[PDB]
Amino acid sequence: PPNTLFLRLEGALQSWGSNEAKFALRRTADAPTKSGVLGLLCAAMGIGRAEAADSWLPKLANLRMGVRIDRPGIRWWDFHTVGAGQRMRMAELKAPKKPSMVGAALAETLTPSKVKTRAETLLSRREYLADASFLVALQGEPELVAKLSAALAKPVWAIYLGRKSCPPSRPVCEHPPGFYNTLEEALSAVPLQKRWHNEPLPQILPCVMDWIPGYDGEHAPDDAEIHYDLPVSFQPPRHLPRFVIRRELVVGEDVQVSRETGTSVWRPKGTRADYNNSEYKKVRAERL
Amino acid sequence: MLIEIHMIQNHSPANLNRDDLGAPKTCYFGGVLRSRISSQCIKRSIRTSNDFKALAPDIALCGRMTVEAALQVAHAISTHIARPEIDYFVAADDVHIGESMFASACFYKYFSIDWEQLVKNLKGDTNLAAHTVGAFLLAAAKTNPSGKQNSFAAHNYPDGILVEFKNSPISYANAFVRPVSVVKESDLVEQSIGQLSNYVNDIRLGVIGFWFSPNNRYPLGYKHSKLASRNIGNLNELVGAVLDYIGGFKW
Amino acid sequence: VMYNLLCDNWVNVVYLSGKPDRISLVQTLKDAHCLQLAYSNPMDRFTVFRFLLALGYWCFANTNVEPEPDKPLPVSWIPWLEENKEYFELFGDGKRFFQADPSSRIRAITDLIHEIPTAHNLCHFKHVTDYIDGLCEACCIKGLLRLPVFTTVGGRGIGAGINNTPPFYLLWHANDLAGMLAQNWQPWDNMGIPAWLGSFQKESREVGLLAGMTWLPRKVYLHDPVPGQAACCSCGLPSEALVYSCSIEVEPVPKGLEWKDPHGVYTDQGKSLQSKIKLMSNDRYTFADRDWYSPLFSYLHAEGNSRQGKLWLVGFASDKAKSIDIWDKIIELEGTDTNDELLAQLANRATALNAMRKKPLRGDFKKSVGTPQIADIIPHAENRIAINAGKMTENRGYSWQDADTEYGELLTKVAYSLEPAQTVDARLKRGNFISRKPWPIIP
Ligand SMILES: [Mg+2]
Repeated sequence: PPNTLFLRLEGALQSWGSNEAKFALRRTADAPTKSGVLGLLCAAMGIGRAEAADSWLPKLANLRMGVRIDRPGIRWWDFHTVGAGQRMRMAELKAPKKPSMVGAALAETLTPSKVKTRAETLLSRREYLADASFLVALQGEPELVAKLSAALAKPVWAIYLGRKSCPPSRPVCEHPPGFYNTLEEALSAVPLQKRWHNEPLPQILPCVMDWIPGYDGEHAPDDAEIHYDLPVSFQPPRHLPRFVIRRELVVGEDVQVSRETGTSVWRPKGTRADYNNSEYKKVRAERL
Repeated sequence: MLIEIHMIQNHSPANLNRDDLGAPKTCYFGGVLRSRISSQCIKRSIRTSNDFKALAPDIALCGRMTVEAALQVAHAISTHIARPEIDYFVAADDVHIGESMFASACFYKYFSIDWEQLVKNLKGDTNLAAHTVGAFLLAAAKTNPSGKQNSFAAHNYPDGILVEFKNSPISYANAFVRPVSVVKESDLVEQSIGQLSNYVNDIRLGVIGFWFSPNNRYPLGYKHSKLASRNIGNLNELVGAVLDYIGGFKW
Repeated sequence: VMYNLLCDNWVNVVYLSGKPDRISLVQTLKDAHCLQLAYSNPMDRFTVFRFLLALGYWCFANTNVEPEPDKPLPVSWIPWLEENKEYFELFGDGKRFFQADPSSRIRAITDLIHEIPTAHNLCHFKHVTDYIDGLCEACCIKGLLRLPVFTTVGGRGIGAGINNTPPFYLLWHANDLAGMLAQNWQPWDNMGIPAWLGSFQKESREVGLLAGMTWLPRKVYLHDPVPGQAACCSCGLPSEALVYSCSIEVEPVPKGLEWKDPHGVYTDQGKSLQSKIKLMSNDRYTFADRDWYSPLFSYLHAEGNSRQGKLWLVGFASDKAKSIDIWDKIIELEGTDTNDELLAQLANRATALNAMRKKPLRGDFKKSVGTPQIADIIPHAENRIAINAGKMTENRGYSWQDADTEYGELLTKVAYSLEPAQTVDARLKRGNFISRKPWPIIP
């Protein structure tokens, strides 16, 4: 039975936010995050934000994760404005007479007229990756893999690429599950697809993997980094650190290249019939 | 189920969305630069419009402050290479040369609607959801962003719409990896529609859909192919067909 | 009711085996070499390390044992902190940690945290409401540690902290807590009295290290926690009774007060050197990326000099009482000399990028924004260039001309959009356009 499942993340625009976004400047990571993938799987299966934290996120946390960067996108920035021609909500509230009551007790007395608004325009800048493709392999129990593949075949809710304005360009369940021993073999099994006949093709594909602890102990190596993308909750968000390593695969020996398998340019139809074709002479004789 | 809407629309020289420096918004695709119209402009262009004002609706479709909106709008992208242009202007006195930016492009737009979410947000009502879907289709067909419209009266209408009922969400941006090059025996919109046709001619070889063009001006498929289940020349008839397929409601 | 920083768990760490945990100060000093400090926000990762460094300085001053490299922390440090258990308390009627006497200026506990909106701030990216959601004890401790380093002006009648505008913060990085403590150990002859000790006094001129590192520009009380079953709005941990309100008063900084921060970066005139990031591109600014090249000429010539290691940079942009952004970076430095002119040119690159952007496509016009398409491609080129930051700083194999190559492909792509013609004039114009690059300007 298969033990790993594959996901393809491709689109015109996508974003995977990083921990360095606490203000109106929202940046993105170079590779898809574990939290984003787990949230996509939860949305596909149909678990809400308050239910995922109960015995659905711990189960998916045990899965091993690895991403292969087929083609990387270009970092692009978008200027975003909020609330022009309207009023924005403020967080200011009247101080209580005594500190005895706060929170739920004071929330029951909240009224629509108690809130305060101000006429302003919020400014922000947001980062996206343009023309990027990623392959994610998740390894673990076979029953969970089968359930995830079945859910991904028909999603309960709409699935996007980190932000709701980023719909996929290719099906997420393009590659069927298989059986492999290590993440490297699973990532090398799926081939690499071209889009048209003559285009630049990367000679070396980077890959970002989780770091297996190996035997008991085995302190992390000196090239291991800390990523704060282990999901614990979604409302309110809560993330934990994890160790991540980077490797590479050189195409032509471990990753193959697929053909075009299609037509790009449309072009009009065919005029200019032939006066030497036998069919033309036959139909001309018949018409005569 | 999910209802997906694909639109192809050509716009006259205008500036419908610009950045802090006053230039039209852009993006990178297919190894080239393309024009872009932001998603939060098309939204708030379809929304807050007088035409769209036709269990509180307009919140189930687009939420506000765990409403879980059922409408998804993507970023409008161009089918060719971006061609920004600069206009030089001066101001008279009737008693200093400035420059402005403008561009013209053909855009592909993608919308998605989740029927089950719309029904659940309406507390079981099913006729109201169908009415909302029809109203949204009519509003999206006949609305444009209110940018520099007083100086660029760009009020063009879409030249082609496709409605699909696929099992999984997917966009056809990959049909425009190669930018469209205009030839003498065709035009830009026709070539874009042909490129779209040669992306559903495939896929199926290696669901149903409704195609709409004004008075059958541009037919999907440059042949007698059955790539479209029905071809309709009227917007109201397209709305009626979609309404029927949703489960048999009358517009 | 009762909470002690030596017993209760408030320090978030990750063990080198790969297990996240929340431990106490005593256990943090016990292990100190099998774990790293784990914090999403660089601010906390900096203030917790500063607090640990101050505690180590105090323990060394009162014990006279230094931390040996590649070894556990000194044992005798632990009993001393056990003796002074009365000075580390968060509540109760008596001595309070980093707090003062109660007042009547009641404020919800959200101004201690910059990223969570409060008062007049707009609650769009973080849905919060005052006196409705609060913080846990660990977040209160983490927000009390931000006062000496990250306090800005309050508008009218309220001043900044000891360092005025919060400047860049540059230090050294290691893969374990003991290593980080051992690479920034430099003590002084005069230490002073720390704030967590008895009532701090401004007294006379001169400051020292312990007093300066723990300067408190505000008085806070931290009234009490109120029972409930809510969740913290900072970490998201599902917890029990939180605090909601406190009292804050302003302490002015007396004139004079000769102080030089061990980690801060200063300008030629003695003013603080701060990050220059903004959300918009005005006439005198072009948004590219993190400005990692700004606190380099000052650091590598005044304090820190050339030294093999990992330089950790923390930058926090601000404008009056408004927060903008925070970022961090790590640069691998070998410590191979320095060139004054090249380092000065590197320290002034935002002006070069602005000059490159402002050049119009043709002609010369007053008040012209200039080629906005270049600003769309500048951030990607800056991000690509920033990878070889260590080699660019020391000019080992990377140079300004080497980094100038990254713009070629993007400018070639832009030229097709700018000149979409199949004529000779368009091709010549594209050839002229391709050869644009920033020019180094030293003053
Ligand atoms: Mg907390």
